[PDB]
Amino acid sequence: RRAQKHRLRELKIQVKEFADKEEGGDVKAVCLTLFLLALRARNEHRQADELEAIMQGRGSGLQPAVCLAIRVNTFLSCSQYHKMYRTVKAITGRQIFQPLHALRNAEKVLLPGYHPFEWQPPLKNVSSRTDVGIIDGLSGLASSVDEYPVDTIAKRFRYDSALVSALMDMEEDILEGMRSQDLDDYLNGPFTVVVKESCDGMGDVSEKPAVPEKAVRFSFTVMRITIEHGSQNVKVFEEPKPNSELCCKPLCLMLADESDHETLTAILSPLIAEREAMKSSELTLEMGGIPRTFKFIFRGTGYDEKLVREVEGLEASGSVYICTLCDTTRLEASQNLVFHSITRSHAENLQRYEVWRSNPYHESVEELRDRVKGVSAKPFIETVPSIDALHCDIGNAAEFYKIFQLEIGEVYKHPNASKEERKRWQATLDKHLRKRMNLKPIMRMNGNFARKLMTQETVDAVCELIPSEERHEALRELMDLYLKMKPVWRSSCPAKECPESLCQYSFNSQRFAELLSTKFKYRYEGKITNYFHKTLAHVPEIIERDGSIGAWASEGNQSGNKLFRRFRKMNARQSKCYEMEDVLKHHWLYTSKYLQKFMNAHNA
Amino acid sequence: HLLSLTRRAQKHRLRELKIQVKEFADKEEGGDVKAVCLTLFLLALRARNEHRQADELEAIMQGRGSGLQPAVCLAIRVNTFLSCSQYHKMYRTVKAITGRQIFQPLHALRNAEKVLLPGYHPFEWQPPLKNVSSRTDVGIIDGLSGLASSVDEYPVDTIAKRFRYDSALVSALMDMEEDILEGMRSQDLDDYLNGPFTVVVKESCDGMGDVSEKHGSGPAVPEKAVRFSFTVMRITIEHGSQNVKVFEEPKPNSELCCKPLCLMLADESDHETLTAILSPLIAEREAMKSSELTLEMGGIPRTFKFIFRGTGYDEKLVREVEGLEASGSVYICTLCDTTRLEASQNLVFHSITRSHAENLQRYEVWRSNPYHESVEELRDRVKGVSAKPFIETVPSIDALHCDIGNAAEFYKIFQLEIGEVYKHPNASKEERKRWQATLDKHLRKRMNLKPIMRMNGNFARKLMTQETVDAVCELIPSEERHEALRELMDLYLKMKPVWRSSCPAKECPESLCQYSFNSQRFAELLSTKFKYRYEGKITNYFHKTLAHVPEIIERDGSIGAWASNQSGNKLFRRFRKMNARQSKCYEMEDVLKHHWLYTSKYLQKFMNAHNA
Ligand SMILES: [Ca+2]
Ligand SMILES: [Ca+2]
Ligand SMILES: [Ca+2]
Ligand SMILES: [Zn+2]
Ligand SMILES: [Zn+2]
Repeated sequence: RRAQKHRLRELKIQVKEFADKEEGGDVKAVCLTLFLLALRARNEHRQADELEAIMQGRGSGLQPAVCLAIRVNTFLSCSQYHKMYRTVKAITGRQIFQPLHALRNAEKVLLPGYHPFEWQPPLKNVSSRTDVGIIDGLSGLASSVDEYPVDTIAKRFRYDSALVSALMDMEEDILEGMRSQDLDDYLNGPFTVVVKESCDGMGDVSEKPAVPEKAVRFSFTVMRITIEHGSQNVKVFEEPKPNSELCCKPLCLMLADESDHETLTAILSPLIAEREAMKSSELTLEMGGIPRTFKFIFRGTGYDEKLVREVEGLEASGSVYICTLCDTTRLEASQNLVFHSITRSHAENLQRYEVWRSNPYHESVEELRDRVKGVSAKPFIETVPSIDALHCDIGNAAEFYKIFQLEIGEVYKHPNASKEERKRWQATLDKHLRKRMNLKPIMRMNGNFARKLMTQETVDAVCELIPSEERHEALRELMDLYLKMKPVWRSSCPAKECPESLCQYSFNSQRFAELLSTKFKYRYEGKITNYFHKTLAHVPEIIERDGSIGAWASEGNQSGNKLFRRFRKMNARQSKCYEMEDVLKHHWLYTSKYLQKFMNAHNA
Repeated sequence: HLLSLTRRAQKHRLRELKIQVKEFADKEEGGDVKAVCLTLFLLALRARNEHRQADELEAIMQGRGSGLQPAVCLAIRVNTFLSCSQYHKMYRTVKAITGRQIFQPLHALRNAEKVLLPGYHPFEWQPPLKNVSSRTDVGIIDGLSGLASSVDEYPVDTIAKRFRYDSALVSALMDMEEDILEGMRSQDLDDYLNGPFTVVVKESCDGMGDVSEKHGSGPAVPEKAVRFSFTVMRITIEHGSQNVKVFEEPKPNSELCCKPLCLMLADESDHETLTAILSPLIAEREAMKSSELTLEMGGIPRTFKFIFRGTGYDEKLVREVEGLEASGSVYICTLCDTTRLEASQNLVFHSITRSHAENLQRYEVWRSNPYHESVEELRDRVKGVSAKPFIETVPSIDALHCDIGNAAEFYKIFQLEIGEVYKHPNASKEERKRWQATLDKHLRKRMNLKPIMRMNGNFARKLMTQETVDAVCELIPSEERHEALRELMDLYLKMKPVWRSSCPAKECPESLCQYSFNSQRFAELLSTKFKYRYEGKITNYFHKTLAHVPEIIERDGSIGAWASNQSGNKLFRRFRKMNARQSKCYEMEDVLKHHWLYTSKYLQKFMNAHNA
């Protein structure tokens, strides 16, 4: 101590006077900087980084929101976190992870049912309380033996108290958006939220077999928050990647089929009641001090073709009537390929069901169905007509994979070989393509199978299998017209990212239509599949209507399905009446934005 | 301030002070700039009397601060079933938020893993260990031991991975280093001492039931797997004259201390592939019975000898691996030559007269047929040996089968005496169902217990109480029956705690003696007052309980310490599903590496150091 100072005291007084004579007498700063530069020089920056942290005076422990970010974004249990916490605290003495109770006390801020809020005018048929979280999803549907039997389980939040917490976990993101867009921070204009709604059945959830059980989630997302300052509208907040895995928030879930129509209406009726309530109101709610006012715009878009065909009240997908957007039969599509419009709203379908029920013109079913254009049920969900982006691409992939298997067998020379040539054609196709591209033969086509197979190189491989020569022209021209056509709907913002193909798309599409109708009319002379109608005829109207096609798709809901199985398999109380509380709660906590701001700390 | 400046800027500022301190460092100390910078900066902080930063920086430069030495975070990763990438998520998040590298990165964690697996330490064998390779660093080798998968050969579709026996034995000896040093400190020997230590090692192989991960669709297939494992049970040493116990393993039939040696996805009853994969391990175990290990734990060379005991085989598998008849044999006990008739007759006096050498001799007698007898006189010439024995086993019992056999005799004794069948010897089966139904309703009405068909542990324990026989005894008249059943129940509760002791030399030495007395009294009363229970049927459990208990107690020293339900299958599924690769050839490598690394004593020390 004193003696070891006395060993090197000559340097001590030397460096001391050196620090007084030039650096003034700030001995501590120049000596610590000397130790930093002398310890970094031997490449041991770990000690220097922690020593800079201990001189800066930063705490060793963690805030409970960081601990909750760790416990949710890593899928630990609530019993293994206790293991990690107790032995970290025991080994390094000072605690770094918080205990479980201060974690759950910091959980209740981020769920629905914590904040005060009020509507103006108050909502009809909706309760006025502010502090309800997870309710039973059956909505008091009575289960006595005298009535209709039910056995499903469902949980949900309210709709308004979900939107309140979903707005106040992104308070920082709209405040920084107002700062970066040259607006005054103390503003309380009528903000408009744009909410994209999505619902998709995700069956085969069960774990054991011979009894498959299914499930249905109903979810939403925020997509654009916009204030009207002065005389213009500005995008205060915009979504980075809309159809992402972790930016759609769960709102209701149930264990039922997508086709059990009575149960599905019994659960999704109160949510549509609340949604139709909050379309003529203003939510006043504090956003950093002063209260602000929100007004919502709902677009229900993230439905696949079967769900959008069922709840909007149409005939099923194998109909004579194909388009959910227009009213033309499939025998009318193959003649006029691209000149259609969009004329299937929701209220039009509701009055057409009223026409079907009343039968006011006194005519039989064969012309009444033609008069109402195949509407034969009461539609009960307000949805906008659109096309998807995922299932469209997978459908086009399987369709010209089938045309590859057709063109191997040379049907243009002689038709109608029986169903024994075709299995050989399939075998030679996937054997050849596995030989060249190493693509394993898969029954259920995915999107990655599309991303590999939709390639000019594989076209050249099947060209090396198909005998003739002009078929290479009639196949390669088709494939590069399709590859030119794809990124106008695959893109998330094709108004600015690919504004070349988007302007050349009409010419590029009608040329494709002509090449399908001339050199391929041995398949498309009568029938045509649904997705070649949507991709060809409508998308230069959906672009000018909305913008993207890829942003308004169910890829988030389709990507979230593993989180159901994982959360249920590792984090649940195993009682089937609490078991859907916990899956919903964890899937709420996962896709918060206040927690993903911590797991991107290293990016900052 | 000078604090907030860039390191290039700070370099340009104090370049001359750096020149002066480095020139003093090589004009006085000879260029040890870090130590003199430590002294000057530490004293420049210490002069302001802020000792807290001095203690914290001392703990840093020692390394005892908030550091988490990589074995600790390896223990965290492997004992809470984290993956690899999710650990990387946790590490980069806590490092970016806190600023200091508190969790260690991946590659340092892998380098701290390689020390604990086999294939790190050098060693040698003082006799050079015939038919065993002499290299020191083989890890996981293919468990089939170079079999023939050729199509012209025998068909084989199993997957096996294993370590070598001597390599895994070296690693399991080197993993318990500090525990053996603290062992000889606690008995007050030197902390440096050459050998030889005698290492008593338990041997065990048993099945694992199912492992199928078939999500749903349809029941894909069974897929039964089985492992081969061992346990460093105790370690002794002598100092000239007297042995002394430097290590004793406290929880013997645990799950944390059963180190895996071989894993195969083969059925237990498939005999050929089982003995195919087990034969190299038996070759190495017969190799190391006559050698010496040189091992360099405390900086000095020490010598190790070994003793192997195979007590960890279940009773269905000791009758297969030693060559007895499988299940329906008249020869029931796996220690003596007693037929089922004499085991029904001579209840108490028996002695253990089976081994491995005379079993091999009896198999050769069955093969050679040296007396030209018929098949039946051959069968009672060799006392049940039909197959060729190939694993030296030392079989034993465990307490659950003992008191389950006692309860399954006592339940039928109660049903028989409750209806006075000793005077009415010819009953019909529905009358036995009637007696059973009266006993079931009366026991649920008096003791409030739901009876059941299959007999398990807690039901067999709580049925054998004094209040149970004194509650059922009022349903039978003729109080001679009451006092006789009272005497028999008192005899049973006297005979209970000897195999409920785990060390009966220290628990109950009074009841350890006169076990022959109470056992002969049990036989004399069960054949004297109950001279109607002889239906020619006696289980093997009741025989081993009544006859072969004191020979086992003098043999090993315990009863339920050298034996063995569902504890491994959950661990196998947890390691195969969460943290493993695919491809069926790396999959077994990863599950064997994790099942080795989970069961160390080093990592368990760091894990349950919270309640020290
Ligand atoms: Ca679907
Ligand atoms: Ca789906
Ligand atoms: Ca077993
Ligand atoms: Zn249309
Ligand atoms: Zn016996």
